[PDB]
Amino acid sequence: HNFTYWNPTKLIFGRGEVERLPEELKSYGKNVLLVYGGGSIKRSGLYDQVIEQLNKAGVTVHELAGVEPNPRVSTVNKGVALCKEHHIDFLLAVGGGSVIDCTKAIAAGAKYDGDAWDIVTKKHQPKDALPFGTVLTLAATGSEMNSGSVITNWETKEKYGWGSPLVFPKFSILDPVNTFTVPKNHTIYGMVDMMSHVFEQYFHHVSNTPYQDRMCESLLRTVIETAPKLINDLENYELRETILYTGTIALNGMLSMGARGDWATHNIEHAVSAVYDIPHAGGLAILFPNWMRHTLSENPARMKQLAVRVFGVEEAGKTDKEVALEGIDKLSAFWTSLGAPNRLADYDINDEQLDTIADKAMAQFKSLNKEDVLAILKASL
Amino acid sequence: HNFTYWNPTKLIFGRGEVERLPEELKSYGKNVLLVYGGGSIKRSGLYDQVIEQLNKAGVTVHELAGVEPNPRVSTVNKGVALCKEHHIDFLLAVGGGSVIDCTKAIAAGAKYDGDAWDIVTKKHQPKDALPFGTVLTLAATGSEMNSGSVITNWETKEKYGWGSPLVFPKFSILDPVNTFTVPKNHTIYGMVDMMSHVFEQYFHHVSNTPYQDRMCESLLRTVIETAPKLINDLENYELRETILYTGTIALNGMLSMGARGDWATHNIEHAVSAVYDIPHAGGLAILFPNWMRHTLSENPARMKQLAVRVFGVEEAGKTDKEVALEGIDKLSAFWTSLGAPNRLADYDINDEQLDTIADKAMAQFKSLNKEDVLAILKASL
Ligand SMILES: NC(=O)c1ccc[n+]([C@@H]2O[C@H](COP(=O)([O-])OP(=O)(O)OC[C@H]3O[C@@H](n4cnc5c(N)ncnc54)[C@H](OP(=O)(O)O)[C@@H]3O)[C@@H](O)[C@H]2O)c1
Ligand SMILES: NC(=O)c1ccc[n+]([C@@H]2O[C@H](COP(=O)([O-])OP(=O)(O)OC[C@H]3O[C@@H](n4cnc5c(N)ncnc54)[C@H](OP(=O)(O)O)[C@@H]3O)[C@@H](O)[C@H]2O)c1
Repeated sequence: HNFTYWNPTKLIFGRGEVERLPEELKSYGKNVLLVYGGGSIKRSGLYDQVIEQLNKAGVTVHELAGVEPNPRVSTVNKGVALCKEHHIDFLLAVGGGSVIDCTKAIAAGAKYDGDAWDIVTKKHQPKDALPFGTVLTLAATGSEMNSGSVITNWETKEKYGWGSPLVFPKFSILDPVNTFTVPKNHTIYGMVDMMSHVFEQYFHHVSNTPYQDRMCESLLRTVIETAPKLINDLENYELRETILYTGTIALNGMLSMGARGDWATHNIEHAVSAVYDIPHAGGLAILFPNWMRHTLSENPARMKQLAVRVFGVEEAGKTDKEVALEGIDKLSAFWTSLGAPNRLADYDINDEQLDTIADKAMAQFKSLNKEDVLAILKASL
Repeated sequence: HNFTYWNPTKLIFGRGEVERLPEELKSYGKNVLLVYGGGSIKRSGLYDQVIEQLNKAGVTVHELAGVEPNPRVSTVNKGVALCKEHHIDFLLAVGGGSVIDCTKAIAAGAKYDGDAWDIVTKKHQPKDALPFGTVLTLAATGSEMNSGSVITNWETKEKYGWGSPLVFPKFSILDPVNTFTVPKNHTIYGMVDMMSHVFEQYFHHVSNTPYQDRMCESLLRTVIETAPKLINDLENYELRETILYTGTIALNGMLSMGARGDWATHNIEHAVSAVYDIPHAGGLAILFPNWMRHTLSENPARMKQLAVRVFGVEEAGKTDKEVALEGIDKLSAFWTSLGAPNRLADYDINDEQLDTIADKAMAQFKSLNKEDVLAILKASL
């Protein structure tokens, strides 16, 4: 997927664009399942606005409320039952990546006569899915315009990504105002996640053009410049707009399907979230820099390039490796300066379960084995 | 369409990616109409490669050869008759924007019991279309990933753009090698056209984010830096790759659907091509800068921004209007430095038919009337 660029979701970006819902729903069925999280959309007033638009569209509404961060497969199965109960034609996901990922799993589960966990574990390949669209309230995992979904089995302590072109969103409404009330920590997590997709793309071997590299470096620089201002001024339209734009539309100009499918490359983060339920991007901030150090290429050209072009590392009097490692230091220091965690200790995680986590994570050049995962976990304590 | 970002075509980018045709054709029917132009694809060897892949796909091939630059509706109607005769399931356009635009009109015409010119003139809105894909051989009109098509009626001397979401290409294969033999003049025209889509986006009112502006400015600067090198080294892979990337994938990060639909904003170029059959982007090089001068906003902030940030105009001691107009001067001077035409005289066009051309062009704030069109034409003689 590294040479494939495919983003078929219709994006509508701007203030008040929830009012485009009736037009976008016109071609779909009238029985709509509205899927959302723990209540933030009611506190912001977005819920009432969505209901108002759904009434204007003449649709019959039922709801699945309470999707959890790191969405549970029990919640997926509950949504599937609601789809059968209410003869749902179309789903509307209003929330963040957990809500959208959950809606994708419901949309596919609705066409499968079995436990939705079979889709997550790739036991059943989806052959059909209900259509759905999104109203994004957190910038920005990419789920609002990609084909992947990451679901937790809390009973077995497993968290796995799966995907299907049948669960690309039909449309996604992207309004910076709808991200105003994302609290500080999840605003940080959203930006850590955005940046991580760009790193994943950049680290591909011999599949980036030089201009694509410039696009990625500029994106990273703009997130880095904007993030400290946003975290101290969370209801600022232009700051929220910058992060929403750079985390959504802009990335269609540089991210391959492989980078948008990078939910297949974070086994360690998944295993830690599977056991302790920490936010995915909190795991990224703790673990990804130590993964970069553990796997830094013996030709550190690509990370050297990022260190110099994004993190302003002065290479005079340094080896290329010193420059590359300094870039990783500056990345982690930047995330920490926003308030991101940088040790498992920050989430009250000690070394008690590192062996079990490594086993769960293990369930080309530089690929990891169990000792690699254990070493990265220990370095992150 | 200025707040909508929608590019559903699957893009496959890189050397040799014509070999992905069988995988992509798996999902479509086996009766394929292969559509191409005047023979450049046979001289380059691409024709034989495509035939080999179609055989590998088990496809039954029929051909429509000889699509002309500024494709004629007679060619469209001929393709429609072939679709009915041979029970065509899928079309494969191998060529440039004229071939792809023609294929779109055939794909929609194949579901319409009437003259395909009714679709071009918007008398008939397509309600269905055959699916199709492309192999792009000229960088890059955007037809390979947008929903529009510009067709000439050579009998009536008319050229009109039309569009429909039903004629987005399913997939497009983008290999820089397939553009190596584009001659110098059409290499120039492709880059003039690329740049003009970016200008169209940039000129939208209050619908660009600041980061989007930076993306557009950077794209323009890179084409400007790359174009003179490419025109003197046409079979250079990295130079062809830069122009193909900036003219295709990169633009999905900054162009709204309205900018990708800017075939509705070039009435004057269309009328001149309708009468004299000149290349569309030759018309752009001659007419677009004079349209910019004729319509320069009385708040020249946006064009001043382009003048300073893209064309490096030093604003010290100058008015904002002087700077904006100098930017337009620098744009036209740049296109001319590549070899693009800058006067209607360059195509042996005098003033004899300007009134007829203005009538053909006339068939919101700053919209043009006939006197406006005549003034721009006279300024361009
Ligand atoms: N499919 C992919 O490719 C992909 C990529 C990256 C990450 N992911 C996954 O996405 C999930 C993380 O998604 P996420 O970072 O967007 O966060 P999230 O888990 O969807 O939500 C995190 C928190 O943000 C709150 N929230 C969201 N929008 C809010 C708003 N406008 N105002 C106030 N609070 C708001 C939510 O509260 P409420 O519940 O009350 O609304 C929730 O508690 C992870 O499970 C990750 O594995 C998937
Ligand atoms: N749909 C839209 O939104 C949109 C946007 C912009 C422009 N347009 C339209 O696109 C058309 C212009 O398209 P275009 O600029 O791509 O050019 P084109 O009209 O498709 O082709 C121009 C010339 O380039 C030759 N050619 C193409 N690829 C070649 C290659 N690899 N090697 C050698 N020769 C090659 C062609 O020769 P052969 O015929 O022998 O192959 C032809 O003579 C216009 O009619 C314009 O109105 C549409």
